[PDB]
Amino acid sequence: EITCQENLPFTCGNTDALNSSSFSSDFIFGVASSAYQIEGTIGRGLNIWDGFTHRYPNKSGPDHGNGDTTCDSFSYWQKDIDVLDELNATGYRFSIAWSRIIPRGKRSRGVNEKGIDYYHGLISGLIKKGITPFVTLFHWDLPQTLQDEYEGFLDPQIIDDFKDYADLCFEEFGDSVKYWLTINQLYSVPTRGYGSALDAPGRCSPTVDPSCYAGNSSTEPYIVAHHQLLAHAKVVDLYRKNYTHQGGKIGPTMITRWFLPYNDTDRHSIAATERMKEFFLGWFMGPLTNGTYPQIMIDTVGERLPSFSPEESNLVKGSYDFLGLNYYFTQYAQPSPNPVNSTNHTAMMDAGAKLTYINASGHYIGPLFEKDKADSTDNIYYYPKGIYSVMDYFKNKYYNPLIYVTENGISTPGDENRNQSMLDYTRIDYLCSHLCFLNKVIKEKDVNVKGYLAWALGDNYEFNKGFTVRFGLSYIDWNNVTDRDLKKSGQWYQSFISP
Amino acid sequence: EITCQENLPFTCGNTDALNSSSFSSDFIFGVASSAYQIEGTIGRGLNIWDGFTHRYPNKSGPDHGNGDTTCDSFSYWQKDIDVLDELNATGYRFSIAWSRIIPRGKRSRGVNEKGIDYYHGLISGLIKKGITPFVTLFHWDLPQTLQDEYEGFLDPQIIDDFKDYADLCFEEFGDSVKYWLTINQLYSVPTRGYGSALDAPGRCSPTVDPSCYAGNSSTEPYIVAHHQLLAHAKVVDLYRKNYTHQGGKIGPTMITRWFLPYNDTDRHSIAATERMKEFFLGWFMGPLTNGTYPQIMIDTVGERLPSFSPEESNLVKGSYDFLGLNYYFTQYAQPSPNPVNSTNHTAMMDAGAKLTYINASGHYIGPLFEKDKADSTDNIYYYPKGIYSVMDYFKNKYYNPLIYVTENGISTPGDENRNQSMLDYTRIDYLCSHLCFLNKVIKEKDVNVKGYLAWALGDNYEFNKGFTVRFGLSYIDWNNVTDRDLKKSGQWYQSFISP
Ligand SMILES: *[C@@H]1O[C@H](CO)[C@@H](O[C@@H]2O[C@H](CO)[C@@H](O[C@@H]3O[C@H](CO)[C@@H](O)[C@H](O[C@H]4O[C@H](CO)[C@@H](O)[C@H](O)[C@@H]4O)[C@@H]3O[C@@H]3OC[C@@H](O)[C@H](O)[C@H]3O)[C@H](O)[C@H]2NC(C)=O)[C@H](O[C@@H]2O[C@@H](C)[C@@H](O)[C@@H](O)[C@@H]2O)[C@H]1NC(C)=O
Ligand SMILES: *[C@@H]1O[C@H](CO)[C@@H](O[C@@H]2O[C@H](CO)[C@@H](O[C@@H]3O[C@H](CO)[C@@H](O)[C@H](O[C@H]4O[C@H](CO)[C@@H](O)[C@H](O)[C@@H]4O)[C@@H]3O[C@@H]3OC[C@@H](O)[C@H](O)[C@H]3O)[C@H](O)[C@H]2NC(C)=O)[C@H](O[C@@H]2O[C@@H](C)[C@@H](O)[C@@H](O)[C@@H]2O)[C@H]1NC(C)=O
Ligand SMILES: *[C@@H]1O[C@H](CO)[C@@H](O[C@@H]2O[C@H](CO)[C@@H](O[C@@H]3O[C@H](CO)[C@@H](O)[C@H](O)[C@@H]3O[C@@H]3OC[C@@H](O)[C@H](O)[C@H]3O)[C@H](O)[C@H]2NC(C)=O)[C@H](O[C@@H]2O[C@@H](C)[C@@H](O)[C@@H](O)[C@@H]2O)[C@H]1NC(C)=O
Ligand SMILES: *[C@@H]1O[C@H](CO)[C@@H](O[C@@H]2O[C@H](CO)[C@@H](O[C@@H]3O[C@H](CO)[C@@H](O)[C@H](O)[C@@H]3O[C@@H]3OC[C@@H](O)[C@H](O)[C@H]3O)[C@H](O)[C@H]2NC(C)=O)[C@H](O[C@@H]2O[C@@H](C)[C@@H](O)[C@@H](O)[C@@H]2O)[C@H]1NC(C)=O
Ligand SMILES: *[C@@H]1O[C@H](CO)[C@@H](O[C@@H]2O[C@H](CO)[C@H](O)[C@H](O)[C@H]2NC(C)=O)[C@H](O)[C@H]1NC(C)=O
Ligand SMILES: *[C@@H]1O[C@H](CO)[C@@H](O[C@@H]2O[C@H](CO)[C@H](O)[C@H](O)[C@H]2NC(C)=O)[C@H](O)[C@H]1NC(C)=O
Ligand SMILES: *[C@@H]1O[C@H](CO)[C@@H](O)[C@H](O)[C@H]1NC(C)=O
Ligand SMILES: *[C@@H]1O[C@H](CO)[C@@H](O)[C@H](O)[C@H]1NC(C)=O
Ligand SMILES: *[C@@H]1O[C@H](CO)[C@@H](O)[C@H](O)[C@H]1NC(C)=O
Ligand SMILES: *[C@@H]1O[C@H](CO)[C@@H](O)[C@H](O)[C@H]1NC(C)=O
Ligand SMILES: *[C@@H]1O[C@H](CO)[C@@H](O)[C@H](O)[C@H]1NC(C)=O
Ligand SMILES: *[C@@H]1O[C@H](CO)[C@@H](O)[C@H](O)[C@H]1NC(C)=O
Ligand SMILES: *[C@@H]1O[C@H](CO)[C@@H](O)[C@H](O)[C@H]1NC(C)=O
Ligand SMILES: *[C@@H]1O[C@H](CO)[C@@H](O)[C@H](O)[C@H]1NC(C)=O
Ligand SMILES: *[C@@H]1O[C@H](CO)[C@@H](O)[C@H](O)[C@H]1NC(C)=O
Ligand SMILES: *[C@@H]1O[C@H](CO)[C@@H](O)[C@H](O)[C@H]1NC(C)=O
Ligand SMILES: *[C@@H]1O[C@H](CO)[C@@H](O)[C@H](O)[C@H]1NC(C)=O
Ligand SMILES: *[C@@H]1O[C@H](CO)[C@@H](O)[C@H](O)[C@H]1NC(C)=O
Ligand SMILES: O=C1O[C@H](CO)[C@@H](O)[C@H](O)[C@H]1O
Ligand SMILES: O=C1O[C@H](CO)[C@@H](O)[C@H](O)[C@H]1O
Ligand SMILES: [Zn+2]
Repeated sequence: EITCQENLPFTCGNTDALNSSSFSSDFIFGVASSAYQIEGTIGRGLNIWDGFTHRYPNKSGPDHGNGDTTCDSFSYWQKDIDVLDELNATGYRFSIAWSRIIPRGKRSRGVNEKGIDYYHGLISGLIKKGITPFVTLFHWDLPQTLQDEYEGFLDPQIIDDFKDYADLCFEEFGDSVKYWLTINQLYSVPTRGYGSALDAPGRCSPTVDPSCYAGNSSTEPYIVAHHQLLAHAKVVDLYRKNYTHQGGKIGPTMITRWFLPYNDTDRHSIAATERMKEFFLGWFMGPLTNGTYPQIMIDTVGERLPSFSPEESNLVKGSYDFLGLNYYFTQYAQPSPNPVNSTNHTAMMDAGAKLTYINASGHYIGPLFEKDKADSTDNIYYYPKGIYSVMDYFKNKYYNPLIYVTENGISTPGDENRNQSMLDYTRIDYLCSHLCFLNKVIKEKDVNVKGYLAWALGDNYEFNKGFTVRFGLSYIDWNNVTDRDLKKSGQWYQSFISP
Repeated sequence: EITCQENLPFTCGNTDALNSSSFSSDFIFGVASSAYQIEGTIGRGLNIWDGFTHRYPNKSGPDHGNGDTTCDSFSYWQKDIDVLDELNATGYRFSIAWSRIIPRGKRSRGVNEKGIDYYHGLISGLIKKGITPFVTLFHWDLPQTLQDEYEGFLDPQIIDDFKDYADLCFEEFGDSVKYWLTINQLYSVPTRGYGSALDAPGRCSPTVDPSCYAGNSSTEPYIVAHHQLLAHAKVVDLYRKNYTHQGGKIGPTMITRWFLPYNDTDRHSIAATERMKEFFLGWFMGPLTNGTYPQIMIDTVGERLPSFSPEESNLVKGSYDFLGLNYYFTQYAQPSPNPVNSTNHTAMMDAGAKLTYINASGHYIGPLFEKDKADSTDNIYYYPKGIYSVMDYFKNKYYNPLIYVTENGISTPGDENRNQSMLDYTRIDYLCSHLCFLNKVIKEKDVNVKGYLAWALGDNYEFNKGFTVRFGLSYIDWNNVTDRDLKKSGQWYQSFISP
């Protein structure tokens, strides 16, 4: 019988008690990254994260930091491989920058053969060290041209452009890459890119944020989510019909959270909690397992929710060989009004729920996950058991999928000095506490989880935060980015992997 | 009788001997700038100088500097006005960033009303201080979307997109702006952007520079020049047919140089010198005054030189109310082979001339203009009399045009410290020596020159050089860009203006 801790202090950092041998022998362990965050703009065209961070600098991070140079994994990809080799990692999740291989967005406009060669060299170097690539086709960095031509995922033109890009990636890399991810965290671009305008492209309703260049927070998140599902499904169809000879697998990436009632004896809170599961997970998992949105969304969102045609429904239903599930934290849910006629209405208000990290009797859900210096009441707290609850729910509700945990990790402040940043015991605690629960859910519930990829290989540009936080298991000095030095977390993960 | 110096030392910095009263009372004196160089990316979409400087960082400057933040004239436009007010300047030449008012390039895709308001506030603040705006519609910063859609000025689609952009600028600002410039220095984008790939967009033949993403240095400069002439002419037609009620004037900007024979008793050198005038100036002045390219270009360039249809010829011929002439230096010309079959052939080799600053008997043409630390044999030298020769030639060869000198200036090293940078006596010498010759040519040859705009108002991002050189008459500290402090040159120019 496995026991896992939920509260500080944790003791799971002792590899005598928890290590890779705790898991099945074929389980994959590694880390993850994304192209905008690590490569730099050298050698590629511009994308909407270049556009957004330059047009709206105060939304790029408090330091106005961006991915222009970052850790220069364009130049130093071999040092990333060296980190992985040092870890004895068996998987690496990275993303291809669409603007690096098709700068002009539409494939017929030409390919960047030097960009293709960059990924070929990376992929070959990973395989040569025994590392299995998990490659994300689209980690948010859409070519700027496509956003300016037709507003990217707001328009159905995105489907064919995304299909032709994927085709190119399968053609060029699929003989070596056997695990593909389509779109990073389905929920994020519709809500943050088109709803609150915290993320690129930065669209919203005028009274939500006067700085947005255009948008409608109440309708656009649904149109964009719809198109993401259709673009994903068209790419999976292409992969499974035209690249079956490669013997690989493909799936979407979901952002997962667990949700608990703010007040677990109040029926209103309990109902808000179940609504959250449907609005947050079901928005995409409904269509991916059934070809339809959840009925509560159909009922609430009404005319704002697009419909799938019978053909589209069939294309989207079952459009995965696995699910890449990112997991970071859990929230409590309580009821909140949905003012659909307010000029500041957003799609996120349609779930009729307010989300917190503290419940009605004052309990904070778990240890500190992210301190918010402008407002401490907005600090984020984590909950190790949420990864068990999420995996169990996916097995039970969503037809026992094959799952890879594609991201899991925690930041530490960018204000810390190098010595403090290297002594990242809070990261060891976060990672081990989640891995204990992950092993427990695989053993107790038989969830088909086959790998884990911690976020992040090394320090990088963090969406929305610049360089003001660090998520790496290896440290990077912003005054000289060549080296990636394992932190205490990296050193612990090395021992967990090869105990 | 006016005497002007050609060699150091100069004595024209004494305002008792040369000042604004030397010139006609209505003559305009000011300074110039350009949007990419001064504004920053805040509040605008991305353009090909963002694209090029980010994709090819070593071509942005030796320091990899770019226009991301620069002197932040988005925030500090009022400080620019304050510099001009301090100078008692009567003209300011600045450019509109197409990506600030039409981020998506094509007008039908929407306008950025906040961008329009930025220029309205600038324009109103200039007029309120008695400063006449001279506004450049296109100072190289093409929206990236247009370059990715159809390769910008490589395609004839540019004509209508440029026309619709100009229309917007005339509609919004023309009630206050009475001097418009279409395209900055016609010669530069075709040769440097599509020939040597030193400038955005960075196209060339593969063996000219392996880093170019695509191109053909032998044909593309001619196609791009052609389209520039057609786009310019369509915009002038639009202005003169639909905005005559505004009572303004419009013209192109030419980069001018004078050319002298490397050996002035050698017929081959003399012929190379006359070829240079035709290839450098005539390439555009031929079509602008006659609707046809020069016959030597027709003969040499053959099938690579596009033809104007009778309609196009008529549109381009006479398509100016004035000429904005930039002038910085002069070169000696000697013969050079034109290897049209070489894979590294460029359009610039078609003139059959090699250009130097030293003649056959070892004479350097004038004082140092730009030191080249990698190769001193590549130092640039200036020649004050060249501005007299250029203005005289334009009056004689090109039908006595109205002319405004739209740029004239000199850099000083970015390695100098603040005190050294403020003591910019070399700049006073450069500016006064050229102004002496300009007054002399207006008096002796009756050239219709009506204003002078020194380059630059303040230190900025310099195309190709980053922040490694400074051209301002006012200093900007890169660690805190708010202030613009008049240098000795600025202080001298103030006294020259109001002696
Ligand atoms: C898995 O996919 C199944 C479809 O392949 C889902 O079953 C379908 O569920 C829908 C309701 O969502 C049932 O459709 C209703 O059919 C009646 C009977 O003819 C309707 O009037 C009703 O339409 C009205 O309600 C709609 C909101 O639901 C409004 O949009 C519409 O304007 C009407 O006001 C609806 O009819 C649909 O109306 C909209 C049309 O565009 C659409 O094509 C039309 O079908 C439908 O009969 C049912 N199909 C089958 C084959 O059973 C299934 O839904 C789950 O199960 C069903 C039994 C219900 O309990 C659902 O509430 C529940 O979601 C879904 N499974 C999951 C878990 O989502
Ligand atoms: C100002 O614009 C005037 C036109 O409005 C120029 O005059 C025209 O000059 C052209 C030559 O450039 C004369 O055209 C020739 O006409 C004969 C007689 O019919 C031709 O065969 C000759 O064509 C051959 O040579 C061409 C290279 O010039 C090749 O491209 C072509 O394949 C032939 O091999 C040329 O005919 C032209 O051929 C190309 C067709 O596309 C074109 O439409 C056709 O006209 C032309 O007659 C003349 N027009 C008039 C009305 O005079 C004028 O040129 C200047 O003056 C003329 C007298 C010549 O001295 C030119 O050399 C000199 O440039 C130009 N002015 C300036 C200063 O450029
Ligand atoms: C968890 O949710 C539960 C269920 O909602 C909360 O318990 C309820 O709390 C209500 C107070 O918010 C109780 O109602 C009140 O009852 C007193 C005593 O009779 C009465 O004077 C009130 O005015 C009020 O009555 C309601 O008034 C509004 C009417 O529309 C409604 O019909 C009335 O019921 C309610 O009795 C109680 N329900 C139960 C099943 O216990 C619970 O609140 C916490 O515990 C209760 C016992 C009470 O001590 C609250 O102060 C305390 O906050 C909430 N838990 C937390 C931690 O917030
Ligand atoms: C400015 O250009 C002029 C005109 O080209 C240069 O003058 C010419 O310089 C040539 C040498 O480069 C002279 O030709 C030579 O004459 C000597 C004496 O007879 C003879 O031994 C040579 O081998 C050579 O002759 C040529 O050989 C090649 C044949 O194809 C051709 O037909 C022959 O002429 C030439 O006479 C001279 N022309 C004139 C009109 O003076 C001038 O060069 C400078 O001055 C000349 C006088 C001489 O001292 C050169 O050394 C000196 O560089 C050049 N000026 C500069 C500063 O480069
Ligand atoms: C978001 O886009 C929705 C739908 O286009 C707008 O909501 C609509 O408002 C128009 C004008 O009132 C209609 O009258 C509809 O009744 C209503 N439609 C639905 C489906 O709600 C909404 O106003 C607009 N939001 C903003 C901020 O532009
Ligand atoms: C530049 O583009 C020109 C014209 O398309 C190419 O020059 C041509 O080369 C093709 C193949 O040899 C032809 O055979 C032509 O005779 C010749 N045309 C002319 C007008 O010169 C040139 O090869 C190409 N340059 C590069 C570097 O791609
Ligand atoms: C690994 O952890 C297991 C418990 O899951 C423990 O029994 C085993 O001894 C540990 N392996 C090493 C080498 O410490
Ligand atoms: C941040 O930038 C936007 C312009 O992009 C502006 O609306 C807003 O005032 C700025 N925010 C703060 C808090 O200064
Ligand atoms: C499969 O590839 C073939 C050949 O290029 C093409 O005809 C077919 O449309 C492709 N697509 C899908 C998604 O099946
Ligand atoms: C608009 O929404 C903000 C946040 O969503 C909220 O604080 C405010 O009360 C709302 N105002 C109106 C008029 O509904
Ligand atoms: C920066 O880091 C690399 C790797 O440690 C080192 O070899 C190089 O000398 C350093 N560069 C400077 C300028 O300090
Ligand atoms: C790498 O992991 C394999 C598999 O568990 C193990 O046998 C090998 O010794 C490890 N290598 C190192 C250097 O830790
Ligand atoms: C200006 O220069 C002229 C010579 O061009 C001179 O005669 C006049 O006195 C000077 N004005 C002043 C105020 O020094
Ligand atoms: C500069 O960058 C280009 C890639 O954009 C590369 O071809 C070249 O080697 C670099 N130049 C130097 C001198 O290092
Ligand atoms: C003039 O503006 C009118 C009205 O918009 C339009 O019909 C005409 O095509 C325009 N163009 C030019 C360049 O004359
Ligand atoms: C190619 O041109 C470079 C510069 O234009 C020159 O140095 C070289 O000799 C040329 N090579 C050939 C093969 O023509
Ligand atoms: C920078 O310059 C402005 C203008 O001189 C000054 O007022 C401000 O205090 C300075 N900022 C810092 C941080 O030094
Ligand atoms: C500004 O220039 C005008 C025109 O020459 C002159 O009359 C006025 O005194 C000057 N102002 C200053 C402060 O120099
Ligand atoms: O889920 C995410 O979380 C990471 C941590 O916030 C972020 O850096 C990745 O790009 C993103 O996919
Ligand atoms: O001619 C120019 O010279 C200036 C000096 O090189 C440059 O900064 C301007 O942008 C350009 O128009
Ligand atoms: Zn940048």
